[PDB]
Amino acid sequence: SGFRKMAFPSGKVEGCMVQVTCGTTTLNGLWLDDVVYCPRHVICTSEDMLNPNYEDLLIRKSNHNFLVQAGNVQLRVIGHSMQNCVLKLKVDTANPKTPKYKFVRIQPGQTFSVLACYNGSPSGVYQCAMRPNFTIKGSFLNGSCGSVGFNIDYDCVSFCYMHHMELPTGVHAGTDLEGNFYGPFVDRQTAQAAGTDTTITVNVLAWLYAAVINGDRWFLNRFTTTLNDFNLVAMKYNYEPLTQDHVDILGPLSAQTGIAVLDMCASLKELLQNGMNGRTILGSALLEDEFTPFDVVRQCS
Amino acid sequence: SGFRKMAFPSGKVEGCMVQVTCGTTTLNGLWLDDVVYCPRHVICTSEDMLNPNYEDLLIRKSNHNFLVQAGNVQLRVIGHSMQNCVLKLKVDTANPKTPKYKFVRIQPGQTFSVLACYNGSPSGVYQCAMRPNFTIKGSFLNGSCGSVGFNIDYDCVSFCYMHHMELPTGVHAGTDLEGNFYGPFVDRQTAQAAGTDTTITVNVLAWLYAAVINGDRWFLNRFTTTLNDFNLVAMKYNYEPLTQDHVDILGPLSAQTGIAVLDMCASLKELLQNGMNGRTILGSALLEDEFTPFDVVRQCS
Repeated sequence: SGFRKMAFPSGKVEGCMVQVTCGTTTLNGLWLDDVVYCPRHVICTSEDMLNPNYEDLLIRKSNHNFLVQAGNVQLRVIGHSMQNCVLKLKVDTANPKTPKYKFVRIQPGQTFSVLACYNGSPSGVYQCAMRPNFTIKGSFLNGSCGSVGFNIDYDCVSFCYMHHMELPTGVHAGTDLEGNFYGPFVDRQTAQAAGTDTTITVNVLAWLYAAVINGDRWFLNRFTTTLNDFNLVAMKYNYEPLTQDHVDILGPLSAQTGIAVLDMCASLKELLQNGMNGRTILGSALLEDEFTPFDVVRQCS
Repeated sequence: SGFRKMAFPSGKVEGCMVQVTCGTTTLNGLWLDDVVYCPRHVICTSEDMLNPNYEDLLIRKSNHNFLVQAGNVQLRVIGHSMQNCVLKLKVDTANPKTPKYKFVRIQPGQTFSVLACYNGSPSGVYQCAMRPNFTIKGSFLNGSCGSVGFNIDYDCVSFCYMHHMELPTGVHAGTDLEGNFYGPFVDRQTAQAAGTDTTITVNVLAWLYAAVINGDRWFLNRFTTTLNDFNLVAMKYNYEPLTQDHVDILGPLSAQTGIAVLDMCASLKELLQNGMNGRTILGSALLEDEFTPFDVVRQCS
C-alpha cells in the first residue's frame, strides 16, 4: 500500500548530464548522441541578461568557445546552432550511455520527473506537474539551469522540460527540448507574471480514487452531482473545469473502486465548500493535484 | 527556490537490482560484487509463511535451487547462507556496475531514498524516513520485497533498508542489509503492532527553518520558550522530545535565518496549540517531519 510522490528511476537520465561553459557561465547540458543540449543564456554575461540580442551574441562566439565538461573534458564542439532558446552543440563522441529517448511537449496536468543538476552532476530527483499558468513548483537553486524533466515510460525516456529561470513568484519556468518555453515566458531578467494557478481537477479526483484504494474513505458522501453543477463549484474555487475526457480517463479508477466519477465529483464539491474539517486524506491536509490518473493507476497496481 | 521531497539519483542502485526466484516465489535482490542479497522468505511457499522454520526450510534447498535472473539469467549460485533474515547468494560474475557502497544501520529520524522494484526492475523512487516505531510510510505493492533504501552521500551508496512486509496498519517494515529488522518485527504472517508514531521534532523544526528560507514566515512569533517548556508541549501532541544535539545540528539553519532554535521552538509550540488556522507552510497544511536538518541544508544550498 501507501501513496507517495514517486519519480521515475533517474539512472538513464543521469548518464546524460554534462557541464557546459561559455566564458564564465557554467550550466548543465543534456548529451544525447553527438549533441549537447543546454539553455541559450549560456552565452550571456551578467550584464547582458537584461534584454540580450542572443543571435548577435552568438556571432561573437564560435565552436571552440563552448566547453562541455562531462566527467572529464573530451567533447569537441564540431558545430553549434540556436533553436528557439536552446543551443545544440554537435560534438565528436556520441554518448555511450544514450538511452532510447524522445523530445515531447507535454500538456497542463501531465506530470514528469525532474533531475536537479548543479555543475553537471545530478543532486536529486522529484516529481513535478506542468501547471496551467505553465510554471512548475520545483526545487531549483542557482545553476539548476539546464536540468531536465522526463517521463521514462515504456523503456523510453521522454524529455519534456529544460529548466531556465526562477520567477519573482518563486516558481520555475522553462522549455521543451526544442527550445520553446512553456507559457508566455522569455529568457530575460524582466518581471514576468504567471497567471492564476487553477487546480487540476482531474488529478484531485484521481488522488481521491487513490485514497479509497489505500483505505481513506471518510470523504465519501451519500450525494451525487452533475458535471455542470460540479463545474459551477469548481469555478468559484478556481479549479479547472471537468471534461468528459477527464471522466473517461478516470474510468479504470471508478472501476476498481466501484464509485462513479460524478459521485466522486460530489464528494469533491462538499470537500471544497465545507473543507476537510481537520482530517487528512492520504497524509495531506490539502487536496493534492499533482498525480495524474495514469500516475495513480501505475502506483496502485 | 522551492522545497520538495527529493530522492537521491537512483542510477547507481538501479544497476544492482536483480530478479530472484526460489521455487515459485519471485522477489527482488541486491547484487553487489559476487553476492546477491534478498529477503529470506524467498525460500517459503505460501502455506509456510504462517510460522516457518527457515533454517529447516533452507536444508531442503541447495545452490541450484536459487535462480537470480538479472537482465538475462547468467548468475551461477556458487554459495548460499542465511544472515539474520537475508539470503546471501555468492555468484560467479561480479557486478560490473557495482558502485562504491556500504551497509548502514540508520537511526530514527534519519532519512533515505527507496527504489521500488517489482520483478527486478526499478519502478520509481521516493524519499522515506525511519519512524520511531521503526516502520516506514512507503509505497509498496506485492513483490516489492527485496527493494532497498539508500543514501547516496559523498559518491558512496549507503544501503540501509531492505523491504520485507507490509503490516495490517498499512505501514512498511524491513531490515538493514545485515538482515536484522528495524524494530521488534519478524518475517511471519502474524499480527504485529507498530507503536505510537511520535513525530520527529527536530525535523519539523528544520522544515520550518526551510520555510523561512523559501519565504513563508507567518508562523514566526514574537515569543520564545525553553527546552523543558517546549518539551512539555511536545509530549501532549506525541512529539519526540528535543535534545541539545537537535539544537546543535539545527545550528547552521539558525545561522542562515537569524532565528534562535528555541524561538522556532516557540513558534512550533503555538503551532501545536492553536493549529495552522487554514494557512499553508511550504505547500502543506500539516507539519512535515520527514526532512532532516541535513536534508534542508543540502536542498537550500
